Amino acid sequence: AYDRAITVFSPDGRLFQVEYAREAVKKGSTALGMKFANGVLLISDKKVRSRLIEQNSIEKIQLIDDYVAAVTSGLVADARVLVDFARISAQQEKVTYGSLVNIENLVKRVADQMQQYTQYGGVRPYGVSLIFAGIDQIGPRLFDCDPAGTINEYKATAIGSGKDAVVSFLEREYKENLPEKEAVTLGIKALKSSLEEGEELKAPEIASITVGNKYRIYDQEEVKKFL
Amino acid sequence: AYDRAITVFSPDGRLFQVEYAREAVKKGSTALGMKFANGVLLISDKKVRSRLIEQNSIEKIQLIDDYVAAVTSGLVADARVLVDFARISAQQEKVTYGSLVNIENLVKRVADQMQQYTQYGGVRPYGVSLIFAGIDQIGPRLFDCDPAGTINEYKATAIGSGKDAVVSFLEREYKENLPEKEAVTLGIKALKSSLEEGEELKAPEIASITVGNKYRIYDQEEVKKFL
Amino acid sequence: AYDRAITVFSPDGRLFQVEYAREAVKKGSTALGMKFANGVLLISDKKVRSRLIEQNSIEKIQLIDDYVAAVTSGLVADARVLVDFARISAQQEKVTYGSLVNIENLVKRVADQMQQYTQYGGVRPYGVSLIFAGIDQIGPRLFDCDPAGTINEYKATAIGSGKDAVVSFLEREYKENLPEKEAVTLGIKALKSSLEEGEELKAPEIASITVGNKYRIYDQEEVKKFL
Amino acid sequence: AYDRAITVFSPDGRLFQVEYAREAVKKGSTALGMKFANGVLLISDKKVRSRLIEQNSIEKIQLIDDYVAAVTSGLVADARVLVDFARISAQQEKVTYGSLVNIENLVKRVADQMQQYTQYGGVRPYGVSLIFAGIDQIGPRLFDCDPAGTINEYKATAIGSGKDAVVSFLEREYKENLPEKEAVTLGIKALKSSLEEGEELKAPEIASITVGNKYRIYDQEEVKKFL
Amino acid sequence: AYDRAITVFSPDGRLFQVEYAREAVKKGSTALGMKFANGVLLISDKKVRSRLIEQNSIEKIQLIDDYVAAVTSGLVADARVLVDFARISAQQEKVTYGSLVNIENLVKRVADQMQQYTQYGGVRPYGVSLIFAGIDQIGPRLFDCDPAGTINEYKATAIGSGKDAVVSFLEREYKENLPEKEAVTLGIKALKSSLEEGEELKAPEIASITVGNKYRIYDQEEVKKFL
Amino acid sequence: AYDRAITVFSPDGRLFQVEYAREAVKKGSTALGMKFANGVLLISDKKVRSRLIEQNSIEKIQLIDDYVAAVTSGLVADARVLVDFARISAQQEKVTYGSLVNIENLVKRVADQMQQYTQYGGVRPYGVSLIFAGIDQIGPRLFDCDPAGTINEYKATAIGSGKDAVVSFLEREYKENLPEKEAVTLGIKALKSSLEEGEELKAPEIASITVGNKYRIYDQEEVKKFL
Amino acid sequence: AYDRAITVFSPDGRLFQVEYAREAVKKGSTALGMKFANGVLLISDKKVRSRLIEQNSIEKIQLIDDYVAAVTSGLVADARVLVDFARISAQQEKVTYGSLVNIENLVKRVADQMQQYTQYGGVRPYGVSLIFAGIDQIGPRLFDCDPAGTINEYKATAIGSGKDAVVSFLEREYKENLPEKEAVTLGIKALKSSLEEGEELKAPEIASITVGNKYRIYDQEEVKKFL
Amino acid sequence: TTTVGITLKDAVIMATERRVTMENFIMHKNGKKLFQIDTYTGMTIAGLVGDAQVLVRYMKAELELYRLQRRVNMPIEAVATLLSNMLNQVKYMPYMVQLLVGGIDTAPHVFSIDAAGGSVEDIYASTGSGSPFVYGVLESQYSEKMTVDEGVDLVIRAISAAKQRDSASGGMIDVAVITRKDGYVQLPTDQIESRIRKLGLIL
Amino acid sequence: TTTVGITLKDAVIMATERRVTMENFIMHKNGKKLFQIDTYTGMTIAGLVGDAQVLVRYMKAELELYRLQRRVNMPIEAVATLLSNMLNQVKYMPYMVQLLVGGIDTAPHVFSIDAAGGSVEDIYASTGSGSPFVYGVLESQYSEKMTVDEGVDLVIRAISAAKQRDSASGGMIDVAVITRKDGYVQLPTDQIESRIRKLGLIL
Repeated sequence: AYDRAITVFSPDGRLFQVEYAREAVKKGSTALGMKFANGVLLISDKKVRSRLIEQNSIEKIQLIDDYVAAVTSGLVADARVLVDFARISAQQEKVTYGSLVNIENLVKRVADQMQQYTQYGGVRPYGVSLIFAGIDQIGPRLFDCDPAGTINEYKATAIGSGKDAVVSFLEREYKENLPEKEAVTLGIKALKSSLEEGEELKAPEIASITVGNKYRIYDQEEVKKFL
Repeated sequence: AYDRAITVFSPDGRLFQVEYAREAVKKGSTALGMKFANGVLLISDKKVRSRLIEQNSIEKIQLIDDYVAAVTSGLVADARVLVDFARISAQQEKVTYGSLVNIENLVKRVADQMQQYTQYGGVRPYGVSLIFAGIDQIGPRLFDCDPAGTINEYKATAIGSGKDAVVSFLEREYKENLPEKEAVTLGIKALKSSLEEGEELKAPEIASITVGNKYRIYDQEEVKKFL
Repeated sequence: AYDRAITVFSPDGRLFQVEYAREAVKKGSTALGMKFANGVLLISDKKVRSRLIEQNSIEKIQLIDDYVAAVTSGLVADARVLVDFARISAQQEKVTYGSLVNIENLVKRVADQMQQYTQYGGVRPYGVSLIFAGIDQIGPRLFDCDPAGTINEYKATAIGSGKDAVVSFLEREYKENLPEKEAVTLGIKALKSSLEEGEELKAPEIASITVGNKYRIYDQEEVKKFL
Repeated sequence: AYDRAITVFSPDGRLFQVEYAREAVKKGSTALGMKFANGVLLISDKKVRSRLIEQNSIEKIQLIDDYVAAVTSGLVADARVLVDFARISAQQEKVTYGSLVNIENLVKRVADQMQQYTQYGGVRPYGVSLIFAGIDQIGPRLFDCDPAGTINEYKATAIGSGKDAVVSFLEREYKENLPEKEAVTLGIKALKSSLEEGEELKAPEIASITVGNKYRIYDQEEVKKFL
Repeated sequence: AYDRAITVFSPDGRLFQVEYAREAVKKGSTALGMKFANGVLLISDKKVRSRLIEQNSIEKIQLIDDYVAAVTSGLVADARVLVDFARISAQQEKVTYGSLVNIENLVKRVADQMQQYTQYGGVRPYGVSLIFAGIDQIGPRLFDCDPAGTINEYKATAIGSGKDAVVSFLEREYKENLPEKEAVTLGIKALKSSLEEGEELKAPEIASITVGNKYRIYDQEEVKKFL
Repeated sequence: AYDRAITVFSPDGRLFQVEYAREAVKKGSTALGMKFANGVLLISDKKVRSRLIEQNSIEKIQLIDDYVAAVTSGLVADARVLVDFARISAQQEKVTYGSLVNIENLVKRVADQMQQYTQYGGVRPYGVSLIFAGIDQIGPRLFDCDPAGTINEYKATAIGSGKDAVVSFLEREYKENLPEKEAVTLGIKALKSSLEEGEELKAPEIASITVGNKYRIYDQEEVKKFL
Repeated sequence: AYDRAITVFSPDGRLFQVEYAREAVKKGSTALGMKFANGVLLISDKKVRSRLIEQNSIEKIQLIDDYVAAVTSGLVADARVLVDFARISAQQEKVTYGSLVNIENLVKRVADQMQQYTQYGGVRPYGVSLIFAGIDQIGPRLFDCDPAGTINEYKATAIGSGKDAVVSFLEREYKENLPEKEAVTLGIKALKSSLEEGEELKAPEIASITVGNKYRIYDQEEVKKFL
Repeated sequence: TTTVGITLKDAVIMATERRVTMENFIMHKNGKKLFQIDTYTGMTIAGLVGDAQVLVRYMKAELELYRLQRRVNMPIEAVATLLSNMLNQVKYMPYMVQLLVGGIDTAPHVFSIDAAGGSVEDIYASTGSGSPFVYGVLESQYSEKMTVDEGVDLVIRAISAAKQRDSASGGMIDVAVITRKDGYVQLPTDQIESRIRKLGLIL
Repeated sequence: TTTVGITLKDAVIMATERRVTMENFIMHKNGKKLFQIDTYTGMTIAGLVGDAQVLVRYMKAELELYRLQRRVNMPIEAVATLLSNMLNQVKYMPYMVQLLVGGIDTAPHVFSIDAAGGSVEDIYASTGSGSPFVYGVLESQYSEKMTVDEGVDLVIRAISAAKQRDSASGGMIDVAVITRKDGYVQLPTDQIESRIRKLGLIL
């Protein structure tokens, strides 16, 4: 009766459409990130199938600008378009003010975009969740966002399939000011446990940035070193 | 038959959609506020889960401007966007008239915004209720607003989950010109009783302002002092 | 079959949506007014609940301008927004012509506003009825308006819950040129009988204006004097 | 199956919505008019209820301009708004051309207005019928109009509840160039017979105009003279 | 299943709505026309009811301009509005080009108007058919048009109720270059046979035009002469 | 379940509405064309009924411009309006570029027009198919187009009722560079066989153009010569 | 229950409409492409029916500009219109920037176009998938796109009917830097195996481009050489 | 270019000459400036041709439509008024023209209309390049007690005079007289030139 | 630049020269100023090339479209009015041009059209830089009782004269005669230059 149309509050105060959307994201790949020493890092599980896929081309961690990256989970198409929006939106703040001072703001704009489809009648919501990570005027910052447009800042978090799992590991073994090398480790370990019901961690995709400079994408061998 | 679509009066004169919306807010966290000595205070129950959440970042009492704050309950996303609207709306009155003389007016604008989705066909109402508190040209003022766009000024009130409960406590033990220290106490006591079916009050979020100056957000230890 | 959608004439020539709307107003509070000596007065039953409500703040008789007031019944939200419309609409006539010469006109505009939602497809009608009272270029005037946009001028009338009742009392004991003191009495008596199935009249809200000057809102004690 | 929605021709070539609308008008009060000597007159049955209604204020015969009046039957609200449209529409022809030369044209415009809602999808038709009477450049003229936008010129006619009845009386006893006094009589007699299943004719509302001058509304006593 | 909504092709390639519309026209009065000697004539069956109708005022053959007339059948309201459209549309060609050279074009415009409602979603088609007759730069011309927007030029034809009948008579006894007097006769005879299941032909409405001059409407007696 | 609404892909990847549309065209008259010697010809079966129709006026092969013609099949109204569109569209290319260099382009525009109604929600598709033939900058060209907006260039083809039939005949006996006289013959023969289940070919409508000059419409006798 | 309307997430997080769309593409012809030596090639199975079709005119590999081509699969009409969009879109980048530097961008624009119909309510998605191939500032590039707006870059891939099949062959026997002659071979072999359940490969359509120059479409004989 | 409308008892006469020139270059000897605009009404154009012409067509069609819709003819003051509104409505990018509209409804009438939609009724009035000259003879010899025939002569005289003192006017002078009895009738060229000769006038 | 349309008995003849210049810099020796616009009608362009050309194309098409939809050719006064409407409608940002449209429907015609949509028909008229000169000779030797052949000569003469007294005009003069019998036919260059030589004219 109440779960066929997205418009519309249910008798219990819920937007079923936005819920159904959330479902789509759970079925998405698993990724996480966390603040560490003097930067923040992002790590996504790059689960590959055929030998025929062009490897790296399936980049899950995408750059918004040299100092801010984001990783997404959910309907791939929706994620892409929502990424590009943030990209140009980023550029916009740069060209008017001369500098993207607060990253929090960047996420808020993209969040509001998503929030709009939450109420404007004829249009399906964005079936995706993502997290933005980078260092701004305030310092290293970590945010996540869901199809509802809800946004929160973390010390560490995850998203996608094995969220509940990996998140609990961190919830437990997360170490405040863990230096990069150890942080990436704790992370990869956390990512493992979670999705690793299927043993093989495969080839994770990892990148990081530290206050004072631009983002660094880990090379095949470097990541394989922690793997 | 009559409870599937929000457009539309029911045979008994009710907007079912707006009702369903109200439901969503009941399932929201509990918060309250009250006028006291020569100011007004706001207090929200900051119920936390994981060790992995970034503590304070989940600020429930938000500032609109140095002299007016508001706390919300309901669909988080809806609350955020509705907050920012009030913020810029606030700025607008400042830039034209040179001063936000009457706060009542600020709430009225945001209320009307919500009232619009109450009748303009294709669009889901705002599933949220909130209260604005602050001191204006007239003095300390306290208002609350529901998804219907209904707005009222109080001497003390609450909203969210344990509204009925906490409100009754105040309804009974509310003391007119209670000096800040005692007021925050009565409040925290009232908040306790209500939601405290589950014993632990956890860490409440409290802030206050007094005529003559800007808002003051209570620090972890200060609040723990009344806790 | 014919009572689920508001668009649309029924096989018997009726706008069911507008009917359903009327229902909502019946469930509204009771209020009335009447012309008297050389002015007109308005009186509404201010039925209060909790000790926690901010008393007077729940003003049912609202001013449109120093010489014209109105009282409403139905969906509170709808009433508020429709009030403000009349307010600015009032201002508009003042600024172009220099003077709100005929009040009848003010009500007609707000009526037409309501009439529009009676036929323009995608939008729910205004679930409210109200009465405007005041003295204009023509003299003391009394009008009422329903969700259908129907408007009529009276010598005395009521609206809300106990309409049928109170109206009949007046229909019977209404005295043409009753001087203010006696008029307010007859009124309060009439209001009593009606809603007074529940004995206690509580604290009624009453205001009046007389040709030659501005509106006067009765103070707590003054009203209690007739109570 | 075919009688629930107004859009749309039925398998037999009929606009059910417009039909349902017609129903609403039948349930309207009864009124008629006819051309006579050197003018035309209008007469409506002013059936009153409560002592509490403001008598004359419930004017059924309304002026469009000093030389043209109209009387309506059907949804009161719809009638009012459609009247005002004709009024300003009248003014418009006056201001451009300098003179409302042909009244037929005035009715055509208002008719077309109604015809539009006959086909433009999302919007309920005007549930009302009315007749325009007055003397123009061509002379005394009499027109009637239904919710379908159909318009016709008569020598005499009626509308509302007792149409069929009163119309038949005239159809039979209508006298071509009957001088005013006798014409109003024949009319009132005709109006009587029809609705007078309930004996009492009550207080009819009658007005007339004659070539060479403006409209004349009959005073209480004058009408009571023929009554 | 497929006959409730007009939007939309049926599984067999038909616009049911346009069909239902056609039905409405069949139930319309009967009229016809034909080219003759050096002009063309139009004739409609003016079937009257009450003595109370204003005779001639119910003109079925309407002028578009001194050299082109048209007669219609179907929903009266729809016919009127569609007539006026052609009228102004006619004027338009006159004012730009200086002369309505080809009448065919006039009908095409009005046809396209009707064709639009054949596909543009939310709006009911024009329930009417009509025929245009007159003499243009090319000579005497005869066209007919249905609710579908289909238009064809004839040597003689009919429309309305008794189409099939009268058309067959002509189909058989139509005489190419029949001089006016004999042409009107053949016509009236043809019109008779058809609708004359009910014996009495009543008072037909007939008009004609001949190359070289303007249209001529037959007077009561003249028509009665052929009757 | 899936065949009632045109919006919308079926579970098997088909636009049912566009299919239903195709049906309408099959029930259309039969016509064909083919390239020959140094031109191309068009031929349509002009199946007539009543003696009362104005013969030639029912032209099925229509000119777009002196060097390009087209013949259509399906809902007549839809065909007409779609023809005129191509006509003005043709004119447009002429006025900007100075010359309609590629005819292929002309058809593409009209095709896109039709393709739009294939997806833009509220509007019924064009129930018609047609073929354009003529000689352009490239030479003699032959195209066909269906309600889906699909367009293809042929050496010879047909459309309407007997498509499958006539097409197969050609598919078999089509002769590449057949000189006009023989080409028209093969054609008429092919047209015959197909629709000629009913023996009589009646009076076909045929026209042709040859590189170097304008189109030539065959006269009654000339066509009767091949008949 | 959940598979009748495209708007709208299913309880499991899927856009059924977009799925149904995908179905339409599977039923499309088979085509593939792959990067090789120093260019990239495209090859489509040109499966023909009647002798009456104009052979080559049914070009499946279409040019966007001298250095970039694309081949499509799905609803033919949808494919055409989406092609032209890319064409002008291509031109646009050329005219502003002076050069189409990154082809990836061209596909992204057309992808976003498709993504829009994925959520904007009233409009059916594009039932088509296609692949763009060409050499840009970066070098030879290969992309594919589905009705969802999802886009990916390949080393080799296929689309249409026999995707799964042909793709697996490549997935297995694809040779990195295979020189053109051998690459086209491997391709044609791969295309064969797949769709070749029906033995005859018929006449494939093949074209290629190599860094340093424009695209080359293989001539009938040349392709027949590898066939 | 000169035109004139004159009122008398039960008729209204209207005449104009017909030379159209571009400064000194007289380019067209036979233009038309007198137009019947409705069964019982006529209008005289004066000013910029383009504007004048389009304005005339508008007026024509508008009048025809109104007649059909209202079943009666539009009153002279009414058509003046309409024109007034149109013109004034666009005063800041006007139809540089000067119109004279005469006709007879319940009585005879003649209105002078200026490009700013100013409209005024007189018992006679002239429009055009030669206006003053004709205003002279008229002010000198017009009498409301004249006959339609005396009228047509007067008019012919007046314009003939203007033709003498105004290089911008010329050509065959043509008249149309409108009465309720016969409606709007334009006199035959020969009869006009005959009266010219008889009167001892020229051209 | 100079063009001329001349009416006679049962034909209409139009001719123009063809030098296109930029002030004193005669940049193009062979422009085209005469265009067939419909089976039984032609037009002559004069003024700014940009505006004229676009104008010719619009007209050309507008006419062909009209023919097809109405099954009959547009009348000459109709084409002239159409044009008149277009030009006046944009008088404040006008097509700086001066058009002459000749043709034959029920009878021969020739209309003069200015940048403001002023349209007026004459028995003959000239357009362009050299207008005066031709108007001089035409005024002097034209007669409505001439034969189409006499006409073609008169015209050539008229243009050759203007070519002498007007530096803006020049080059090969070309003519086209349009009759109901044969339609719009443009005369063979040779034949034209032949008549020139015969007449003892020059260029």
